[PDB]
Amino acid sequence: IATINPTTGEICQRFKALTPAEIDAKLAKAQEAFQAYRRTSFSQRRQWLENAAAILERDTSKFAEIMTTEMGKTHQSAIAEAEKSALVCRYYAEHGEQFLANEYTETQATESYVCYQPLGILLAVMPWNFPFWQVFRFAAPALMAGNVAVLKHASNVPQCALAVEAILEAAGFPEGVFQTLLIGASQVEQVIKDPRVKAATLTGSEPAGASLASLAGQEIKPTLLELGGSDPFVVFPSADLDEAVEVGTVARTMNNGQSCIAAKRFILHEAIAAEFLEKLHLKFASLKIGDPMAPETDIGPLATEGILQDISRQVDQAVAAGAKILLGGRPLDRAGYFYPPTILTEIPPGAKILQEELFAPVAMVFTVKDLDQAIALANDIPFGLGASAWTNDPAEQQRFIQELDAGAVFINGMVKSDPRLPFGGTKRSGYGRELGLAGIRTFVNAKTVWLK
Amino acid sequence: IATINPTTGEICQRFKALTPAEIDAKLAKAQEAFQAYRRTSFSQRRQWLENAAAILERDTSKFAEIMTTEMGKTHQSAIAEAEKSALVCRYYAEHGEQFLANEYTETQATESYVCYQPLGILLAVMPWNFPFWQVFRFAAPALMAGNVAVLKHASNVPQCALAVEAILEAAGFPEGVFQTLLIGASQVEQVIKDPRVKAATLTGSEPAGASLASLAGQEIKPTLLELGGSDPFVVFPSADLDEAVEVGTVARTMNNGQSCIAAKRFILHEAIAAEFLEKLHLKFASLKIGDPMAPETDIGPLATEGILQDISRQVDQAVAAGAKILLGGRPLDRAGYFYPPTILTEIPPGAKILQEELFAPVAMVFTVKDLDQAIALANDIPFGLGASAWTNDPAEQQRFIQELDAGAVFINGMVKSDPRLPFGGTKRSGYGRELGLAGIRTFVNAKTVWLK
Repeated sequence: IATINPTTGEICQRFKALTPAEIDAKLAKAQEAFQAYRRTSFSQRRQWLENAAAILERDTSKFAEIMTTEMGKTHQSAIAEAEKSALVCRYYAEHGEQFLANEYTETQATESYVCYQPLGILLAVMPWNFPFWQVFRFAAPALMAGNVAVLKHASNVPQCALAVEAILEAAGFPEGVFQTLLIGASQVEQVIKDPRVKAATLTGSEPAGASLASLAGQEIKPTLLELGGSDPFVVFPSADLDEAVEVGTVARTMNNGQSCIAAKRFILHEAIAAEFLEKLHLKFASLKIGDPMAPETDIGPLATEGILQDISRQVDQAVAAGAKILLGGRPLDRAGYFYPPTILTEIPPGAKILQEELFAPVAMVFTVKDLDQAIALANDIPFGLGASAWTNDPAEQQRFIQELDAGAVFINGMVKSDPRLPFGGTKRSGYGRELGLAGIRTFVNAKTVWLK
Repeated sequence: IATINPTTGEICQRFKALTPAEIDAKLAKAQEAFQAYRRTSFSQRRQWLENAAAILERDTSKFAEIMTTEMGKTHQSAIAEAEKSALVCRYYAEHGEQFLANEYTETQATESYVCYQPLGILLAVMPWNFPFWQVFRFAAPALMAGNVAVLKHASNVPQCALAVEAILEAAGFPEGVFQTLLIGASQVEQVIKDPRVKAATLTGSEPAGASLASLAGQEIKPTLLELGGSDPFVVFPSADLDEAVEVGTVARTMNNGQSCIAAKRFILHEAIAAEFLEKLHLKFASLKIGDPMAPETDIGPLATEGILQDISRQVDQAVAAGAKILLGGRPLDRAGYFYPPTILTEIPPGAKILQEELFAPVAMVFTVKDLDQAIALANDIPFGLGASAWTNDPAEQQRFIQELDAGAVFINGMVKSDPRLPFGGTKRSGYGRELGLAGIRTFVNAKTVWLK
């Protein structure tokens, strides 16, 4: 566990991992805190949640600086991330009570209904790519519902993880209601196996998700998994090509490419493919690469040396197999974990890269002849998180919405998460839904009540 | 896999298990069937589901005879089970389309909403205790939603398992939409690991549930688990004592005690305990034990020799530790796996039985002095399925409803499942909800759509 600045490669601060006894103590405190917290009114929970939003709104730039220092996303996008974190806090403050209200059903009972009560301690395992937003997206509905939470964050964002706890303390949430665990991957098993821990959620990669979900399953505990994707970005002949290029560039390259809902595979109808690809090539070519603290920077370094090594190998093996590099394709010769915007075309059938997630600003480009082929290619992956399609023909729009195998389908816009709408994957991208009503209903006991 | 009549102990019919190649062929057919079935209209699905209900309604007695022959529940309660199976078919026929309708939310999109689409092949692992109802409870919403299903039923109810598929065939559901797999427990792993299988649900016991859930977790697949319980039946001084004794007797002894929501632990306020216990004692002693095909029979045999051996040992060990037998407590000396209605009292603290499920008509009885003690004792188990409390004081009713740690709380009535209300457990009783809206929302892709 350490802050290692990906712009410079410099080790900034090291942190001591908790021992199992210290983890046990935090779980005991969480259990004690839950006994009182489950009895708090929504008014108190809402006050603390809104206080947390106000803290985020006031100090966005400082919090963003922590994110940029630890994991390399641009300071400007980290500001947006702090703002979005405040937004999901306000969303559940504003809707959470209504969302958990008794739902009555007529039977022969005098009263029969479902009510919603918290489960208890929730474990969250969160990733480094959106180190505030992913946490608040889970924490806001969790706390509004009356659960308490323990967070295991990525080992390379300890200052972010400590800051989230500090924000919630300053907001007024009682001690033990939210606790950051400075622990490594190997220490998560103890938490899942603890009898006081009632559920677990993980956002991240498949190996971590498979471990958490298998362990939780053995313990008869519910989970939600939000994993990776290789989202298609399909562009058809009636699209606004210039808008699709601009938005597609943002979708692939935002957060230095490190997003589960990045546009990763561009699927271009042959009628517009030459024009779109040239324009995409031009847009990628002029993105500004540099220090993520500088407001003009588009592309900072990748978050870790491991990510850099992995994308470099993935691209190298694709090229050796016969893929063409239209742009980029090689780590930059400078301090920090820098990889340039890259476009790969003519990828040979059966190349392994076709089935992998590219967690870096590297677009794969394909040409298709018609709607059926576009849909087939779009779905021909193990993942199924988001999908974007560009067309102004209503019949094509409806087929894309109906037939793209993803948890989210956006027509004429890039896939984005929004607190107002549920968000989650299908296939190997996971299961369960965050945000909207779903986010606060996932980890509650839906208790059926029947009164004669 | 075999029909062995628990009333006589005789082996009636043996069945060949499928090979892995045959399992694979069934999954290939299910996938092909799904590609067409996901395109069917709700009107077709509703027609076939209503046809299934009508088949169940016409031939209740014959289907009940299969249940009784294979697993020993009374023919009259098996008739009720067939009727309830028809009821849940009609429930989802009547509500399923509405329950899956697009839900719109205002954003800056021209259109933004969640729609609901099927996942694909669902695996269901079902238990012998409600061999029709448990299956139809899962199958009706699954099929109305456009999923296809493969069923691994308990190895001692193969004729029931085959009859369910036969009913769905006769109703008109296309081939491959529902398939019974005559396979054993060891063969389930192949199904969970098959890439075409997208989700799994299990009703039954913890070891089976832990296995299925852990394997599914490794494969990044969602699950629902409905496991055992040790439901409290709490009787307080303002209760209608005679109704509570009558209903409590039914709750503990229905289905020969073999129900996850049986009343298993009677928790009696000291003010009424002596009167209640004596009446409970006399009511239990009047139950008719014998041939489950006879309409007068209350108690048939337990379903298997293993269940008989297990409850016999549990009771014997409790007694050795110091528990008192008020009634019963030893296997009957007659053909068949018969165990008599039993009442245990004065169970020593720390006795292992206090933490176990008694899957037989064996009631544990406790006395408490106040509401706090009743709630504490009621919750002091690893399970959390149902709970029943008897009182006519509104403040007591509200505390019982709020504080009993269970997925269902019934006041002045026995816990029962009803298609109109969600049903499921908490703690070690599982997670997820069947029935009501929840039953049809569990295994669908909630797809967020955003259209510029």
